[PDB]
Amino acid sequence: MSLRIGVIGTGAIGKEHINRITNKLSGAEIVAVTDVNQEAAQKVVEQYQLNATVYPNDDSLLADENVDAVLVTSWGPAHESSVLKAIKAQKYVFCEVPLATTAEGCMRIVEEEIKVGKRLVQVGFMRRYDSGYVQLKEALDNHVIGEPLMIHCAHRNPTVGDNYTTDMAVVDTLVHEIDVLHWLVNDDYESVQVIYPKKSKNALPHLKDPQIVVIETKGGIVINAEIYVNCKYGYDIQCEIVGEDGIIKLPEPSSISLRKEGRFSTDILMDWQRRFVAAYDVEIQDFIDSIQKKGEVSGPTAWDGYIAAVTTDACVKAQESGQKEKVELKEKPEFYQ
Amino acid sequence: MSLRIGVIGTGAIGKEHINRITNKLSGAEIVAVTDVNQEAAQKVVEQYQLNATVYPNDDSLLADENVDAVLVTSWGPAHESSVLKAIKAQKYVFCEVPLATTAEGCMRIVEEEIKVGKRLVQVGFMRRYDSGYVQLKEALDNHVIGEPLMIHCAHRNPTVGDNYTTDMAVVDTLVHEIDVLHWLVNDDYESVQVIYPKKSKNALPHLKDPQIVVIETKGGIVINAEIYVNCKYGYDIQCEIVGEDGIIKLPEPSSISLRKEGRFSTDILMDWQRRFVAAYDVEIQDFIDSIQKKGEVSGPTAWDGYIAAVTTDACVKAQESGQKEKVELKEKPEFYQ
Amino acid sequence: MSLRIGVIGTGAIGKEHINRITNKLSGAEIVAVTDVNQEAAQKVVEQYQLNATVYPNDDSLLADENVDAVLVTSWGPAHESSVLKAIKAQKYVFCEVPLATTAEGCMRIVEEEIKVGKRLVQVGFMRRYDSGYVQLKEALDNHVIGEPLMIHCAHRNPTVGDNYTTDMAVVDTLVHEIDVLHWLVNDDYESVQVIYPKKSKNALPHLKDPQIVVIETKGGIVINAEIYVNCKYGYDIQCEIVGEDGIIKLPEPSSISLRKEGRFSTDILMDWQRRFVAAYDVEIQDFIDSIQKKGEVSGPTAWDGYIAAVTTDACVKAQESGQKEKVELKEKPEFYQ
Amino acid sequence: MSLRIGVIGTGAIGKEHINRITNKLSGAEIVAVTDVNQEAAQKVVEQYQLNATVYPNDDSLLADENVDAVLVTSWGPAHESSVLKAIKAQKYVFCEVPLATTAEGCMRIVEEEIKVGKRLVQVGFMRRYDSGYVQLKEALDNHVIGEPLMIHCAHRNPTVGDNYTTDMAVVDTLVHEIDVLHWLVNDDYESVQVIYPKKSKNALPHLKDPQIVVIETKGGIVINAEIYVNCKYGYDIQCEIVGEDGIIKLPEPSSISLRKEGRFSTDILMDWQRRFVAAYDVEIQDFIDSIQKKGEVSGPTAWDGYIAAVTTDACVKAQESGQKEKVELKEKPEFYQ
Ligand SMILES: NC(=O)c1ccc[n+]([C@@H]2O[C@H](COP(=O)([O-])OP(=O)(O)OC[C@H]3O[C@@H](n4cnc5c(N)ncnc54)[C@H](O)[C@@H]3O)[C@@H](O)[C@H]2O)c1
Ligand SMILES: NC(=O)c1ccc[n+]([C@@H]2O[C@H](COP(=O)([O-])OP(=O)(O)OC[C@H]3O[C@@H](n4cnc5c(N)ncnc54)[C@H](O)[C@@H]3O)[C@@H](O)[C@H]2O)c1
Ligand SMILES: NC(=O)c1ccc[n+]([C@@H]2O[C@H](COP(=O)([O-])OP(=O)(O)OC[C@H]3O[C@@H](n4cnc5c(N)ncnc54)[C@H](O)[C@@H]3O)[C@@H](O)[C@H]2O)c1
Ligand SMILES: NC(=O)c1ccc[n+]([C@@H]2O[C@H](COP(=O)([O-])OP(=O)(O)OC[C@H]3O[C@@H](n4cnc5c(N)ncnc54)[C@H](O)[C@@H]3O)[C@@H](O)[C@H]2O)c1
Ligand SMILES: O[C@H]1[C@H](O)[C@@H](O)[C@H](O)[C@@H](O)[C@H]1O
Ligand SMILES: O[C@H]1[C@H](O)[C@@H](O)[C@H](O)[C@@H](O)[C@H]1O
Ligand SMILES: O[C@H]1[C@H](O)[C@@H](O)[C@H](O)[C@@H](O)[C@H]1O
Ligand SMILES: O[C@H]1[C@H](O)[C@@H](O)[C@H](O)[C@@H](O)[C@H]1O
Repeated sequence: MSLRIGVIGTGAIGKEHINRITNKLSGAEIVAVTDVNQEAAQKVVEQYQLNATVYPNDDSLLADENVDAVLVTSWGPAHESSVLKAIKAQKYVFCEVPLATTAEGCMRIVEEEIKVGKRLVQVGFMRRYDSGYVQLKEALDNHVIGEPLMIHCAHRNPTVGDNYTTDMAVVDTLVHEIDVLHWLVNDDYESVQVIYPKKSKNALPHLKDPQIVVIETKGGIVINAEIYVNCKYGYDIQCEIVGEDGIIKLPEPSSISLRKEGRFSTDILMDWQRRFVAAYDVEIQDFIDSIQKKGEVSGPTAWDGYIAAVTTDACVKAQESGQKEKVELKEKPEFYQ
Repeated sequence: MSLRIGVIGTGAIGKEHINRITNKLSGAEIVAVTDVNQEAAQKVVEQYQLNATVYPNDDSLLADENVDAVLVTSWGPAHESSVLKAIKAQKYVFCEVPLATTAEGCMRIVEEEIKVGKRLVQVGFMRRYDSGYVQLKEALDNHVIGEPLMIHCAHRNPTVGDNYTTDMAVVDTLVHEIDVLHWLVNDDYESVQVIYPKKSKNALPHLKDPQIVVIETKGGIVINAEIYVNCKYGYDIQCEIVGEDGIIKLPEPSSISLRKEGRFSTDILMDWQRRFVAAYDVEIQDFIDSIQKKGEVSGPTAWDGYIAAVTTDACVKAQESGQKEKVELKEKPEFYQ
Repeated sequence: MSLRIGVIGTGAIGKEHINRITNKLSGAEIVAVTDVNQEAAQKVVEQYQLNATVYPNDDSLLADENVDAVLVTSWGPAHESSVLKAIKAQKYVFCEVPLATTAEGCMRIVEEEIKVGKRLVQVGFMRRYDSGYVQLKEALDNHVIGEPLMIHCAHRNPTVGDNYTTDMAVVDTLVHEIDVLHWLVNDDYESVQVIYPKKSKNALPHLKDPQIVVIETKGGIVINAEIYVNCKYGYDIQCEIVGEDGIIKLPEPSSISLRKEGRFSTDILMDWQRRFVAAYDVEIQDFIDSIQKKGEVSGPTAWDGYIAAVTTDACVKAQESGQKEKVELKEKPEFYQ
Repeated sequence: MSLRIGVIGTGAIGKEHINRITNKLSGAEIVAVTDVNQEAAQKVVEQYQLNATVYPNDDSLLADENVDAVLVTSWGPAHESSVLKAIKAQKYVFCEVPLATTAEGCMRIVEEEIKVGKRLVQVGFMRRYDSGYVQLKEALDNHVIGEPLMIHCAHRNPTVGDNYTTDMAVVDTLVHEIDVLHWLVNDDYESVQVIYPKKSKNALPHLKDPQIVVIETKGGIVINAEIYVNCKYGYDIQCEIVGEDGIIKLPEPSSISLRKEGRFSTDILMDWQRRFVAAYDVEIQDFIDSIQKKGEVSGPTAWDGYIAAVTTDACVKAQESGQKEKVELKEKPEFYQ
């Protein structure tokens, strides 16, 4: 008896989730899609031979009682709207980042879920299902390196478009680190501070690139985090955690080594999409399985999406100030531990 | 409209395929299982909450017209029997290695499939779906290193049981290399030759371990291949292909690096099962998808299973002779290219 | 016709230079040693079978006209005294770090050398002769990665003594990075800023360990630099330079890899002395050779020692202030380019 | 009081030893050189500003009582002549490989040294002084991986000249492995067997390239050894030793890693000379030091040179026969352990 899923937002990553659920995972199907370009969410239904109803809007989709779960995977701001609706409609919502564009918007969503008595919100912070990050998590839980003291990490991308702006670096990009990092160390962030190095020749004039970002936590962990999205050479994610008695570090994507013309190479990816393909799969599948065999969602909480929003805000605030901004977090509700 | 699958042989790897098809892949279900220990193939139906009929034997299972595909995943010799039946019953057969224990048994199976006009036989040589081996394949197809000249490889295992015998090394074990190697280089084997090094202290008395194995091909490619199944340190697969202008080499399983107490370590697996978990998944899924969207199977042919059998035989013949045995292969039928 | 060398300061590193010059390098000998513990200098002359005169003090040694070059390898704050003397005595001075303990003390030494018309001062910043750092230098000079934008680096040590204090971290330790880094990028430092993470359990109570240190340059290069001297696992130097179009990174000390008990290890050094043994050798030898075939010294200038002093000061100033200190450098004298 | 050294054979490697002893090592000088092109030896004495006598022949040089040690660095088949002379002249001989071109020629040289009562012969098998091979040696001596069972290794070179012939592969080239390998495992060779793979496009027509070479020892260790001297990509030495409980493997030459245009490279050498530069240095220096402080030579014995000769012969015998040749070794003289 499979899980009936409605996708709100048949975009490019909305299309990747539809294709994975259709042709790759187990125990779910797409029965309902709405888009704001109604013709596109009608191109998608034909393209993946779906048996789905095309709604003009989220409301008429959440209306349908066929659907017990929605993928929210449209624009960055048109999320908070759709999520809040689906919480009251008593459906299961998987929400792609961001949870909502504003810190309070996340808070309004937390409050709703608290009422509704059980977890229906999973935030699409896929890094927690990547095997690399799980091994890291594993070791830290086992105290392998003892108490964590520093973290060094990088999020690098070959080039970006004309539509890519100085804040997107802390909003669209550094956001995943922001999630995965505190997940790992089990601490709350206590201050951000941006620092701009020399501007890159590959960066457009309207964009500040690269940029370091330093983050203290309550415990005393210090994290410097490089974001450079015009690095030209590849898409590359790096994370090294120094602890009291040792160091653990994230792996490279598996590659065949080559020996040719003087050099001993491995391979570096160019397409951000390709880097996490398998964590997407594991992540959705866990949404499904966690529902059919538990009656609630499992992954990153709606609260975790709030911490992202607060800290993303702290960042963009230090981006234009050059100062050491703060991260104030409202008390963690009992509903969450 | 899903694919209805009958598993003949609810063993330990029969159980892994059932669990993957049930809870991990898309577009198939298990409706029919038979085992020779009828109570075990009744423990399995309860354990994975299946909706399946428990048959006393293959015949009564192939009888059922619910099932259009069988997993043959029981004993090593009780394969040739079940496969040949399912070819005449006009079902789709996925067969775990070996195809059949004897070289002619593979030949009897080829002849049957040739009649039946289309490919219904996929042999479970999973290495072709491991991302490592695909990258290797990719590079060779692109002539990256030019013409292949030598191959060095190893199949190593921590320890083995009392039931593990000197021939199983070339039959159960070196068999995958034997498949994947000629797949890659696109050549037929022309001679084997075993060579025994000093016996290991970890090997039991009744077993010869390690052993090198040298294989020429028609083209002139030379392959030495180490098999050491009491290596004690881990399960480890290595393959390096030297060519005219360069060298390509298989990767290590992804690992987090650690720095602690003098050493800079990564991690090595202990459980042969864990090494290929993802190629199993991709492999089954491709059986399914290749059927529902093509009306035939895709992967390794029944012919490829024959080449395994001939060459496995050539080996065990050189195992007890100490001589340079030959590999004679009947002409490749037009039905196959 | 060999080079006649006087060692002022027959300490433990004074002794290593004496042993290398005696039994390892070419074209020089020790003919004169003074120490402040006069008995230790006589026991040294006997230990390495030298043909040398034991002076009571630097002055009587610089007096001797046998000697045309001195190694100053005495207790730290003793350097400025001895160097200034040897500049007026018109000898060649090789000075171990620091050049002098105070920024102006370096300035007094610069002014003296400017008068004396030729370079007689080489500062013992050996990192410039390590093959790793030379390869880095090479690449940057060839614009391989284009314009440098960031640098990440680490200086880690297993444990330290009771005599090791919170400033020694920026004075004895981070000092080599401070030299080698601006050498590489060809830029002057423009600001330091210390940041203290959680204190380590391996650090004594009187010591702040670890600590990050952030350094901007004039050009815009940003450098974070970790110093952790109770890291427990080994002695380890790391330096990664990110540029506009690529990344270059320093190597590990050569090691044999091992496969044993689950892990795939290389080796990490424990003794800070062992890490640079071969740069010391190359460095002294270049002092010698550069003299006998040029009539002046070659390596790091007395000026470069001044930049270390200014910047070392900037650091210890930001160490106790928690603020973003500045690095003001007097104009580079024409005598130096 | 330095060591007075006569070089017989002022060739290209004769010249490298002269330059190292003159300008790089400690406690020795060149006072006497002879060459068969007498004009080349006079031009050498001028080039390196030596204080040396130019003899017309070895005899008149060994005549001189100034010299107490000779480097024999002359054309290959010229060695046996000069060495035997210098043994009777009672001088110290450092002999570059080969010791002598024929197996009995080595035997004649062993017999002479046995009479003369002390070791004056050091064979120039430098691999024993390379830090890699020393680490390997170290581990094996400590039983890290337990009992050695197999060895895989490779000697690869970019391209060779027109003067490079199918036997030089086992004579000039595989000879160093032949020495270093039995040194390491502490065993005598018991059989060789050549095997030719597909001929390379980079190899000239008159040369068979690559070639495998399989060597059993008495103990049961099996060694396959690849020689490919037109591999085109670099000069590359690889050696992996598999043992009962683990695997140890030789390192790569230290390199800076680069990230650029899709790839994560290190560097591979092109010039065979550059690979061992530091083992040459350590090797000569140990000749010197071992003499001045022991009154005999230390390194590889004249016996070890004989084992190379026997085994080199065994190989070239299996090179043209395609058969499994044998290695018969006369009893090891008590003079040698
Ligand atoms: N977690 C990750 O690593 C990751 C990766 C990529 C994208 N994303 C996120 O996914 C979301 C979409 O990403 P994209 O790059 O595919 O964007 P996209 O432009 O392809 O998708 C937006 C689509 O949604 C539609 N739309 C907007 N508002 C809607 C609404 N209220 N109801 C129905 N349809 C609506 C638009 O017509 C458009 O087709 C973004 O929030 C982005 O941040 C996350
Ligand atoms: N491709 C691979 O890497 C790989 C890995 C593991 C196992 N295998 C293969 O899978 C097969 C089974 O492996 P296993 O280790 O799980 O063995 P197993 O002992 O667990 O499975 C055998 C089972 O089949 C049953 N059986 C025997 N003949 C039967 C028949 N004719 N009809 C129905 N049931 C029958 C037995 O009762 C038993 O339960 C073997 O051929 C083995 O070589 C392949
Ligand atoms: N650059 C490097 O790689 C490096 C490495 C290690 C040490 N050092 C530095 O080198 C210097 C010496 O180090 P060390 O470990 O040998 O010190 P040490 O304490 O072991 O020895 C110093 C010796 O010099 C003598 N001495 C002090 N002042 C003197 C003077 N004015 N005249 C004559 N003798 C005097 C002392 O009696 C003592 O015997 C220090 O500044 C140290 O920090 C540099
Ligand atoms: N072990 C190693 O790492 C290593 C490395 C390179 C070369 N080698 C070997 O060293 C030897 C010399 O190599 P090379 O490259 O210098 O050779 P080369 O051809 O460049 O020079 C040989 C020189 O010695 C002279 N000579 C020959 N016979 C003589 C004799 N009887 N008396 C005096 N002079 C004589 C020649 O005139 C010539 O000038 C060869 O056997 C070579 O294979 C060993
Ligand atoms: O949202 C994505 C992604 O998270 C990366 O930060 C960046 O490489 C992409 O260009 C961006 O659009
Ligand atoms: O069939 C398996 C496998 O293919 C391996 O060769 C070996 O490690 C196992 O023990 C064997 O039983
Ligand atoms: O450069 C070194 C290094 O920092 C060591 O950690 C310290 O013990 C030494 O005193 C110093 O000279
Ligand atoms: O040891 C070397 C090596 O094998 C080179 O490939 C060869 O050119 C030299 O002649 C030989 O001495």
